[PDB]
Amino acid sequence: VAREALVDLCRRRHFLSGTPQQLSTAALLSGCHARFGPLGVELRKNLASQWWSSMVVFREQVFAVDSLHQEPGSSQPRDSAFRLVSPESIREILQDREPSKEQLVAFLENLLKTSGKLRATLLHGALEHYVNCLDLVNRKLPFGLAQIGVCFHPVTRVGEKTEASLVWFTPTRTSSQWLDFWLRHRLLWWRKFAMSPSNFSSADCQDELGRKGSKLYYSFPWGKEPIETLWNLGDQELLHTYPGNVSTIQGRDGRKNVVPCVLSVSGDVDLGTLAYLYDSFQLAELQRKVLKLHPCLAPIKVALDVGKGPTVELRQVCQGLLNELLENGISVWPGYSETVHSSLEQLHSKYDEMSVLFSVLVTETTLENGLIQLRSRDTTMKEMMHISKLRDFLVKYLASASNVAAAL
Amino acid sequence: EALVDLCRRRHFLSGTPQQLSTAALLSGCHARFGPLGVELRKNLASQWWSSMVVFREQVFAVDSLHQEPGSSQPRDSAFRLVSPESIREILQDREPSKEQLVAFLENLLKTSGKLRATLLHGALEHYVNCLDLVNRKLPFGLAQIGVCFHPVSTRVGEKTEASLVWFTPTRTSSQWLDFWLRHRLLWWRKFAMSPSNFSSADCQDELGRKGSKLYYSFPWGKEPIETLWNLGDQELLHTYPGNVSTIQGRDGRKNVVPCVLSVSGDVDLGTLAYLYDSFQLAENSFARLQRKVLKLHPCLAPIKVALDVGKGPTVELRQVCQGLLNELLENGISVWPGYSETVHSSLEQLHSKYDEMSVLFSVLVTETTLENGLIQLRSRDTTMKEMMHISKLRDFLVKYLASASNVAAAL
Amino acid sequence: ALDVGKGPTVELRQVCQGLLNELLENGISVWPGYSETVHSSLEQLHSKYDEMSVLFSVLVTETTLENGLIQLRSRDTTMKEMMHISKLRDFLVKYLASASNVAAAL
Amino acid sequence: ALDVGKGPTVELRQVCQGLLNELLENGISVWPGYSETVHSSLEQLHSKYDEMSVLFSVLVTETTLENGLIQLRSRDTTMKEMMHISKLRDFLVKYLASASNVAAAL
DNA sequence: CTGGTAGGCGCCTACCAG
DNA sequence: CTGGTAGGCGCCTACCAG
DNA sequence: CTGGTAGGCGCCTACCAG
DNA sequence: CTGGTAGGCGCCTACCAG
Ligand code: NA
Ligand code: NA
Repeated sequence: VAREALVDLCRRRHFLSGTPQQLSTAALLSGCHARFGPLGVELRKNLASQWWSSMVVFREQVFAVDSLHQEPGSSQPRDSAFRLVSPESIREILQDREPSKEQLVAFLENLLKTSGKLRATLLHGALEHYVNCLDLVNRKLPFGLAQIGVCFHPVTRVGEKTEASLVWFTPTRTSSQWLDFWLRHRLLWWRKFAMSPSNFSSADCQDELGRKGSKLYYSFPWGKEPIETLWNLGDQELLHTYPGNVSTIQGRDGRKNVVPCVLSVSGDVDLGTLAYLYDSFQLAELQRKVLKLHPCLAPIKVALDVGKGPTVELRQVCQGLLNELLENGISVWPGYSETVHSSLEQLHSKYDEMSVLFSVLVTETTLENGLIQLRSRDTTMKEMMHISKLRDFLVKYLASASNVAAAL
Repeated sequence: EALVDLCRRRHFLSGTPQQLSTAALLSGCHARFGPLGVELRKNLASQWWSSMVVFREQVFAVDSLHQEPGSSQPRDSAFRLVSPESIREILQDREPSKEQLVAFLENLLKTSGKLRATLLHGALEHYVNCLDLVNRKLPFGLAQIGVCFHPVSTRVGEKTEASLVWFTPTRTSSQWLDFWLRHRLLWWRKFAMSPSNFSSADCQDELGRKGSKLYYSFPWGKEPIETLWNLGDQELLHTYPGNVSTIQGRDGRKNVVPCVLSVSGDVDLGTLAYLYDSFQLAENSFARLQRKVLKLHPCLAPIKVALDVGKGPTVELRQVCQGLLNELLENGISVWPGYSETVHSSLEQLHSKYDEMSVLFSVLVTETTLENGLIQLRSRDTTMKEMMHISKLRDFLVKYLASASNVAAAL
Repeated sequence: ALDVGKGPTVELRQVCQGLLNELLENGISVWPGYSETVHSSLEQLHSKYDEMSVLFSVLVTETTLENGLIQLRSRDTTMKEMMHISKLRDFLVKYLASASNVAAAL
Repeated sequence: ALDVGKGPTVELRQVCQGLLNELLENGISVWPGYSETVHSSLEQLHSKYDEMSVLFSVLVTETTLENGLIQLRSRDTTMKEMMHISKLRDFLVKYLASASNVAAAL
């Protein structure tokens, strides 16, 4: 009942996309379809932008890495990674010449041995770029490699999920404290944008080899779902990536040459986007459906609309106002450009369901004294302010909101 | 080539020397870019999204999977996605026959999914959902930046594609295609040192559909970096078979089935183009001497400022750099923390490194800075040094990047 | 501003006339410093043009008669640069077109 | 002079507005006749521009929205010509430059 | 305050002959 | 086809209701 | 393993050369 | 100007007995 209204709202306002069968909980968690619509892409884009800011830009010695979605194939038993086969190579044996029974078995056997596979994590990409980045940092430990990309997980169907990975290379001497540092840092990052930060929790975990780690969860209406995993992998994966002389992969821990310990920090950006959508849905006031996404994450910051007055002159004021806001990094919904006229009540409900932070109305009064009508999403309050002050207000509001979360 | 050697030394590119050849870089069979190359491509994708989505009317974002539904097209060369468990279910469960093996390969060629080659179908499948968003008002567009997969003469290569699928009535289809062609070519040239190396040429497909391709003049010859097509309405009807009323748009007051325009650019090859375009053999002083310097456009240069310390108390100097680094980062200015490096470098060694890394400005904090607040500022393009108060550095950089972003908008 | 350096003054000033004519035909104001016959040092000449707000100073020398390279000096940066005399017109029209569009945004 | 013909006035005025901005940025004086709301026949409109000594009259029509062709009328010869709208800027700049170079030879 | 509406008059579409 | 008016069409103000 | 000094280690500033 | 360097003295490492 309540969970059905949110997905219906996100589908109506184009946060999500797909048929009703693809909008179920199990279908959204699998990731077997393009889950997000235009608003959902921009929200995830703002979520990935905030991740990159707090994990790369303002972090010391964290660098970017690019890796292919494909990894070299091998014959490890039960790898489950989908293999990449050329359709011409299959047609090159069924149409070129008449094959034999023994030749067909060798073709399927060579497929499991040589064909590439889709990546499941971004860990291997960072391990393969470790040596190249080691020269960049002058072999000074610690440092990290970060990347945001789509990974592939088996579900007969294939699922795609956007992973935000940070692979931290640290000495074993301080490996436990860096793992604890990132754990507290990642959990504060999820909670600073949340209306109910208590729904984001953490729990320790171990793998088969007893390596200690921790996972982050969000409390969905059906239960907790893991959104981020942190692992203390040690130095096992790094030695297998570079077999041979360890001197080529040894880092400098102050004055000691040590093979570094690898920390894997992997977060689900797609599932986190759904988490904030559930976190933002609240019924307030007479009840109203309003999504209160954090101002740094809300895809649309301001909406421009016209009221009573000369339509040509009013749209010219909106066009110039839209350009000034876009030139200052403020996303604008050009409601004035829509040919379908809407009432203020219908307009306020649409923008509240689209998580639009502020609604602006340009009227004939604006053409006389320059005053526009400003409506807040969170407080429903209307107020009159001069159009020349709108840019500074929105810029300072977004700057203030981004800095309140930093102190938390 | 001295540039590929330079880009590998400064971590614009990555890979062994065998995969750093021309044919290997064009195939895209390996992760080509290093940390600086990723940031350059990221700034190129940001500038693309700004001039193609943000400041364009009725252009919206679209997300699509890397997989497309499989079918039995004979001319389809896209790599297929096969479950490895289904392969072991026929080679290990029971002893198969020849008829069972052929039926397995035939069923996979008809049902197994395939990796996408373009972003066109992803926008076509989201056309109806976005048509309701615009209240059926034509024209509008769907844009997406993602990695596509291309077969290589078997190995498979990956290339980042910046796609814009424009839905417009056929009445104005030819003029919208000409509009985007001029807009894309001006976008490439505004960041280029030699804009004449970016050219355009008309082309046609198998069915005679008119289009245009953009090229960059690499040292070995022109290479296509962007393709524009006037596809008509063929792909849109095959995507939505049935009643055309569900896909009809509003051309002013007339309900018509829109014409599809595809604008796809190669982001990976475009970064290689700007790396070749930025390399020049300038001279810091002809009469005491050439220098290898990459003059990437300020909007594209991955590192805007570099911070280093000079003579003076190292503790106090690094505290000033840390506070200065935070102020620049908080204002969207990328900073290279050269002061945090433990290896000491001379100014000449430091100037050549920052020039090869295309760092726009080099700042040196010295004992003088602790006395009167003056830092040393060096320009990448002119190699000139200047004393400037540290309180004015942020304003100078944000206005320099603002000016640079405004001449390119006027060109 | 156009001036001559070391070399035969007759042939160097003839090159300056053709260069001045090409610049005037493209709307570029030129100070014919080469036509002045009084003795002047480079320090006095640079101080004169910098105080007259001359954007660029060009010097035609015996090198220009051999390979076509002239000496270009910037007012703002005092930086000297060697460029071919045939490319001077393109450099000036692009620099002046850029400055008008830098201030057009502000 | 810029004017609109048969077709959606709103769409045609947007094309004329963008064409006027490109011509003004290249030093070409434009008469924005498209901004007038009162109807005037082509005969009445051409007689006004001839009396105003307007060198060329341009007409943006529905055909311009389809293939980009505009109608160009010369003042001296009263001849109509169809040319692509992207070539109007290059044509006017060279025509004005040619007239100035022919008069310089007199 | 806000939306639904009726109607005068100028702007604009598109008739409709050559 | 093309271009001139005839005439349809939508903007804007004012009144009203809830 | 713990802690208090003994002793090494690196910062800082004058020279010197190119 | 700038880089290479030598050395006095306080900061810091890590000796080395309990
Ligand atoms: Na009509
Ligand atoms: Na010690």
